[PDB]
Amino acid sequence: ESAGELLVATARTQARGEVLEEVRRRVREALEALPQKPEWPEVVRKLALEALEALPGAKALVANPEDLPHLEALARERGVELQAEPALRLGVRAVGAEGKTQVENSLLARLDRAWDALSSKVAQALWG
Amino acid sequence: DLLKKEYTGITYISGPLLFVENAKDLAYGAIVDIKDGTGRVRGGQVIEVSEEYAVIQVFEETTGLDLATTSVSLVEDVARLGVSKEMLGRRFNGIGKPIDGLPPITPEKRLPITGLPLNPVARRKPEQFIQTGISTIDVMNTLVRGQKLPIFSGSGLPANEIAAQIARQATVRPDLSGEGEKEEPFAVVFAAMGITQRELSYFIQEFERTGALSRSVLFLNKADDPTIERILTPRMALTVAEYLAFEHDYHVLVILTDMTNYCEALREIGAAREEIPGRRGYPGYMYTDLATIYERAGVVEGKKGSVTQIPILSMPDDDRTHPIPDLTGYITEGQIQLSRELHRKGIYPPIDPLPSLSRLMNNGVGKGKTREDHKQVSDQLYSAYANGVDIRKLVAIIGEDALTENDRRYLQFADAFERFFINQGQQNRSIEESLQIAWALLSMLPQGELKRISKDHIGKYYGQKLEEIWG
Amino acid sequence: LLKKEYTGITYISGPLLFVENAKDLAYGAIVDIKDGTGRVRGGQVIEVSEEYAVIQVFEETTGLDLATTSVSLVEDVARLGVSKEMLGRRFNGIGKPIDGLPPITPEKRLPITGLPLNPVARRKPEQFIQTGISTIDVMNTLVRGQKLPIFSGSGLPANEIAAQIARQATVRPDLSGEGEKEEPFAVVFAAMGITQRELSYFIQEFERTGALSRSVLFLNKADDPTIERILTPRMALTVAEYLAFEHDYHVLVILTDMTNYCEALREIGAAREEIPGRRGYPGYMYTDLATIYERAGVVEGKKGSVTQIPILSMPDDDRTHPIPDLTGYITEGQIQLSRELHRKGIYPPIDPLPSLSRLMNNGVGKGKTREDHKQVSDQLYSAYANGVDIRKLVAIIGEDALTENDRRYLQFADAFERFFINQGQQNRSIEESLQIAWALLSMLPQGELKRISKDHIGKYYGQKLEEI
Amino acid sequence: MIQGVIQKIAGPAVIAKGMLGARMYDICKVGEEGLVGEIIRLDGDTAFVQVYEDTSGLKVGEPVVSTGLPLAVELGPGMLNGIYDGIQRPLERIREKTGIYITRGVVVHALDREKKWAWTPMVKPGDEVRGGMVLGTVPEFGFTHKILVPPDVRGRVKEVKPAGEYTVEEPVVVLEDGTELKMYHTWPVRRARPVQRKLDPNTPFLTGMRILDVLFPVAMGGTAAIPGPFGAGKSVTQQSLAKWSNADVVVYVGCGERGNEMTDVLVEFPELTDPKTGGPLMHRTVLIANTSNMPVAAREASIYVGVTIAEYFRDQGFSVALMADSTSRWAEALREISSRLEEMPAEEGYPPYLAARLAAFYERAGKVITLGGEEGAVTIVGAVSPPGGDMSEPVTQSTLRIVGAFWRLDASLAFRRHFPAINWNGSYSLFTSALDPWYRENVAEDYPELRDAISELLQREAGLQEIVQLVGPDALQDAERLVIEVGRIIREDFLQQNAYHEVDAYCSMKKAYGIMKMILAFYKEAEAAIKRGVSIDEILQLPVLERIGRARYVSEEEFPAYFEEAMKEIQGAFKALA
Amino acid sequence: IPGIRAQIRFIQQVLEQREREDTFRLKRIKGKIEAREAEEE
Amino acid sequence: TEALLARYRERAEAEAKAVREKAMARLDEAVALVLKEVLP
Ligand SMILES: Nc1ncnc2c1ncn2[C@@H]1O[C@H](COP(=O)(O)OP(=O)(O)OP(=O)(O)O)[C@@H](O)[C@H]1O
Ligand SMILES: [Mg+2]
Repeated sequence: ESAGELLVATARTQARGEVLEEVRRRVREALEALPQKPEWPEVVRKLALEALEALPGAKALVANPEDLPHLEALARERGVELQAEPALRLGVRAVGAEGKTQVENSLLARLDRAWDALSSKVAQALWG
Repeated sequence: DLLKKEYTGITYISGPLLFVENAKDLAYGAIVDIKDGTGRVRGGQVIEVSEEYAVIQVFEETTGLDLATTSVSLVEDVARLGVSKEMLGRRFNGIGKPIDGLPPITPEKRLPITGLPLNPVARRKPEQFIQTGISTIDVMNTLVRGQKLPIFSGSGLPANEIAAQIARQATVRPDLSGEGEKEEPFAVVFAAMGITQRELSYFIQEFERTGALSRSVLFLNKADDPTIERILTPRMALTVAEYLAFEHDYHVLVILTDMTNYCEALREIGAAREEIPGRRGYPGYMYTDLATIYERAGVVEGKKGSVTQIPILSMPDDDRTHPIPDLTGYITEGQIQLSRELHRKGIYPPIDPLPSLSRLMNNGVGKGKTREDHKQVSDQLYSAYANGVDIRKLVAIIGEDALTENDRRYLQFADAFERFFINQGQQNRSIEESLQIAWALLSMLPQGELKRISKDHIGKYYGQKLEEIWG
Repeated sequence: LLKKEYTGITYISGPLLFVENAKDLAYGAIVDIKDGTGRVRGGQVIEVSEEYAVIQVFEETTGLDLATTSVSLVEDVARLGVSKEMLGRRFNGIGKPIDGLPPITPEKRLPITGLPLNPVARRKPEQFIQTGISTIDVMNTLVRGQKLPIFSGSGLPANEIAAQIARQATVRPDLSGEGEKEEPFAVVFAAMGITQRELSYFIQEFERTGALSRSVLFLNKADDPTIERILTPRMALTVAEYLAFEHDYHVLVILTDMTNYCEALREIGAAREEIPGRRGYPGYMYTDLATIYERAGVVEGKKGSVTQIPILSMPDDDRTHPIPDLTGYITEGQIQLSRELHRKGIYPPIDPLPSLSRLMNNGVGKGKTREDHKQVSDQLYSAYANGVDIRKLVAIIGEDALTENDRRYLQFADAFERFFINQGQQNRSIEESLQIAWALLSMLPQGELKRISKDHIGKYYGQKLEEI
Repeated sequence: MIQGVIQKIAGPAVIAKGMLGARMYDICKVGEEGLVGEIIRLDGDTAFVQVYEDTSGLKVGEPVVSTGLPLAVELGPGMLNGIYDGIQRPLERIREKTGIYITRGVVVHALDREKKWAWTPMVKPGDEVRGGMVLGTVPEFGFTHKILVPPDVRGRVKEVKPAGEYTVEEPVVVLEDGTELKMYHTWPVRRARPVQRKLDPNTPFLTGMRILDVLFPVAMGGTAAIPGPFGAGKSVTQQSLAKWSNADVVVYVGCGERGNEMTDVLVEFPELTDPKTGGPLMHRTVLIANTSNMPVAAREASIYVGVTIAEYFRDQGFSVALMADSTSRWAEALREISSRLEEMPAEEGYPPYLAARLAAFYERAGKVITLGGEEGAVTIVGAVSPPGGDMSEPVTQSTLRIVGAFWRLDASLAFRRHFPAINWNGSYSLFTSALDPWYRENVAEDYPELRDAISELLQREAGLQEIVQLVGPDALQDAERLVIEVGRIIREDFLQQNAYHEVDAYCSMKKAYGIMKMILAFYKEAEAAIKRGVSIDEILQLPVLERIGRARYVSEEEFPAYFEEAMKEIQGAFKALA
Repeated sequence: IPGIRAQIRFIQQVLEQREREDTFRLKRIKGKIEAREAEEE
Repeated sequence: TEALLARYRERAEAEAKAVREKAMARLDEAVALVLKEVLP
């Protein structure tokens, strides 16, 4: 007798999950398109500064080879070496003085770290 | 908050413990991800922090972890669980991740799993009588709403069936109490710590039969599951239960299937940490740790919800002196202790009433709550059953031929008690039926021996024979 | 032939000393410790590391010092020299002669720990050893390749039974059916913790009957170093294996007072500071005892055998003590002595009821003893157990209440105790023991012998106890 | 690969330096002769290695190479009719390579490489293949052995070999991505093999022993523990289970036990018949032997290897019985290795994770739907050897929390040579209520009721025994004497079973039902007669009791006629008494 | 009387075992602190 | 009978379609809002 209620509840839950997943996929596709926009240098600069101030005494800052040109001056003023790392994309990475600690600011990390907190906001905006 | 700091530099991996040196920014108690070379992510909690290194207890097996490609990253400083009213009808695993295939839930609050103490000033006195339908519990070991009443089981005793039956049959009696007549049901939170597939299959099948899986949250840590994940399961369950009860006015019934397994996990961690043990190797802080779980039940002034706990634990060798039952009984508000002797005789539920107890019983029985004769009837039943057991011991050494008439009446009472009050099978007995049976049984004794029952009650209820009920 | 000495001793406490630059000292290597006085005492490497190597010293560390002591390597693995000339000799448990005769020349140097026997190489024990004792030979037959212990007590005659079995043990090839030629039979006798009195007794018992000529005796005293006791069983079993599986011998090995062995094992372990087991005994006691007892057996493609008769004394007569308990888990049965039979003046005081031989079924019958053996043994067991049950039933209703069958069974139990068990120093043959058994059974009616085929009852029933 | 050098040797524990990068629970080869061991601790540049072989004669500085791979078994055709050691090394090959003694360091493949296998394809090119499917079949010993996809492998088929004779190494199928699927694959022994879903045990595991099969049943995917002191009959019980049970395959695991038992199995089973397929018994048996005097740490490997092979045959759709000869020896191995680690011990020196390991091992039992969709089960019977017979000990109590049946062996019964010597007062089974429908549809509609009646009679006799001994057999009443004698009959006519007798060693369910019905009919008639005034002695002197005595010795084919005759005779003899 | 004697012996054995385990633990921890002082002070 | 199950399936699918359309209504607005929120 409760089978119908269970089926309806499962359908509603999976539908809401599908809408949320669509939102997340769209935000992913948008974030990966950020570099092409003319404001990308500002984003790179701010992320690099956040990483540097979040890793006191950092030895070196690692960024995409195509992105270090936007970081040529910032590294010199802060006195930290730069390195070319093709694997990292749309993000910056920092390596500590000890060499055993590092900080990553890749936009995917930010997305998948703040998604849990922003899920309530997405839910209340979609189905408020 | 929005950035990922990764700690390479692990110096030690042995058993459940991991040491990471330069992690001076990890908070005490924080939750971390351990990423190995192959990319598998495993969890863990910080249980010691210093400028030298941080001790991390891992929540999974350490196979494949190396000191070169393994890294530790932070998830959060305080272990919190996302909590939504839409958790009802969902099945989660020990660490609270879905295992039913449905999408992860959207939280309304993220509450710490440890929780906080309930202020004694805020607490309300539990006074609502819950009818379980089992005479030994209802009449002699009454359960109220807002109580911690565990079941003390054995290796092969049917405690799981008793828990399933209590969940199936539980209800308040608004008619007998005088308060508003409402038929709101219980919301059942079910925490399985190291449960076998047989027991879990039984529980799931029973709940599906009763249609209670819609109003139940399940946190399942099986026997093949990691052992150190059991530290978090009861705390996640109680976080959910407290949320529902004291923010959405639910009456929550929480079942913690095997607390022995939990205590074993605690011992594993403590032994790894060189903690000074108490008795039988269990950590010295086991009492406090168990109180952090059991004391998360009750009722609060100015709110309509409640939390009720029915923990189930297996006494290792049917030993009540073992640390786990001992500390639990020192913490909880009574216990229902099963008996293997009654089990062998075929009595179900095999509940021995002499070692059982319900502290809060007097708050939920009497005039205006169940019935005026309740308390004195229970006291008299205990007296008569104790006399019967003593007379059995006397016969074991002297033989039936020497027994006086009153002694034989008490023996017959004990046997009839075991066969008609304790033994009920799967049957929902209203408190009135249970009192009627108790009275029919006490009628086997002369009027004057009922020293614990007031004269007026004796006049109003004594005399009916047991044949009037059956046959 | 050159030797390397180590002078880097940095620590000495208890039976351990540490050596600094002993990187080439193997784990399990035997060493020689030479002190300033020139005395040389031995030791063993129990742990080795880059920082130092730990050596356990066989004797007391009195007179050792960190300035003059030197350590040298004797051999990588403890070996022993074994020759066929060992027959007729005595040794001390290290292999050194103690009989005043020149030392033997070895034909091989065998490691004493021994390698495990592959299960695929073993063959099933299927032949019996005539011990000369009726209880063992009928009720609890010993099978070639078995390891059947005797469980004794504080004052019971374990030494006497060991000596008697060694003196009387034979192989009886005639009964094999094929009439095979006589096969060689030796007796290796391991004694541990034996006092001077018992050692004198055993020397006398082996010299009196000339059995010493076919025996190798490894005798360890109670004042000897503790580790010597540990090696005694391994030296004995090495000799036994050599004889059996390179000279087609049938060696019977008697190990006496394994309780003393376990006491020595506990002493050494506690010295090594290991986590204790049930009653202080090392947690590995079971494995150590298995490494001894699992060396008995018979191999496929060899004509020889190794049979073990460990002898134990149960503390407080407690069968649940770790020593008898772990021995029972390893061995293939048990012969148990009873104090009741001893207070009754019965020798040997073997109680058939709690005794058992697990391999007996496969070493009795046609071509091995004779066809009545198993049925007679089972029927004797039934009759004696029934008699004992009736005897304890007499503590209620009294003799006057017993029926005719009860009277017959009580009488059989008493006569069984008086004749089948009580045999003094007789060397009863298997045929003689079976005749005594049949005569005792004939007291009970022909119809109550439910476990004996009618043919055997007809063939052998009826003989009275005329032979006394 | 990662190369190091020995730094410290102590017992079976070797510490290797310069092993940074080596992973936990990864095999390595220790010493010049390549002794196999597993890593169980990582500290700095060092790795703690537990060795599955003797360590005597090793020196510091010797090489230590890590293999990068965990402890695994080779799963493929060639395991049946075979005897293996703890780490799956064929003992026949070891013998014919190195003689009657076991020497450390032998490198041999578990599955023979020079044998040709008749192979029949069942996958066409271009068919999608997922973990657990059957690519083809091969005849092994009368079994249709199915060649499986490794559980964690998905892909599409490019090429399939044709029907013919191939060795194990032959790639019989190649996926579109280049992965080569052979006749065998490896699997870590500490990871349970995946399944689609678990099921509720609803079919009996027929053991052939009346007491176990009647009073304390076990379902086909269930778990049983059989503790007992030495000399009780654990080994004989398990051998009888391996000889007469209705499992398609049996995996016998001797951990820390006698070698004469493995020799007995090997000598005897090749000349015994399979209960169902009618072929030699060995062809359905896998033997894992790590005797008492073999390396201690190999006991753990033996347990895990046995359970993994059992899981494999379950994944081929068989019903598999796993017999663990001594889990106590596995606990002892854990205790020793923890002593070398210097871990803080729980009760009686066992490590505090013993219960978790036992639980993981026992939880691999169950009736399941296989990844290929077929039905399979693994039934684990576990022997326990408590010190001194004390059942309050950690291994027994930790086993009692996970097993569904508890077959308690008793020293008192075993000393009076009453076998199987199962204490029916302290034993229990939790599959009695689940298997009732099967009993009703396969033995008789009233089987559960008669079984309950016999249990009740046994309980009543147990009660009456106390008064009998305290007061005397004669002083009792008469019906009480009938209860006592009928309990005697039940014990010595139904519960006893001679594992060495040619006929009594096995007993069908119908035979047990027949004996039960005969006993109960006798009891009802005797009660009536006592009411009628017949004396006890007259009842006991009846000759029909003797016919009930020899019932268990009657052959199965002859037993229904014997049962009809005895049923008629009970009535006929007890009616004329008047 | 013999039964009570057996019970007494069993209980005494269990208590002695618990005492031995406690002594082993105390030795371990005392060695731990001593080694700490000796090595890292 | 199976008519009740068919009706339940029909209503469940109708509800799924309705919620999907309700999402379609403001999916892009929600995506923009969350994007603005994540950025500083
Ligand atoms: N069912 C049986 N029928 C006949 N004899 C039996 C039976 N069970 C046990 N026995 C007898 O008991 C002897 C010991 O039994 P078994 O080898 O099975 O012991 P166990 O309980 O496994 O003990 P251990 O731990 O010493 O190996 C067997 O050799 C046989 O003599
Ligand atoms: Mg055994």
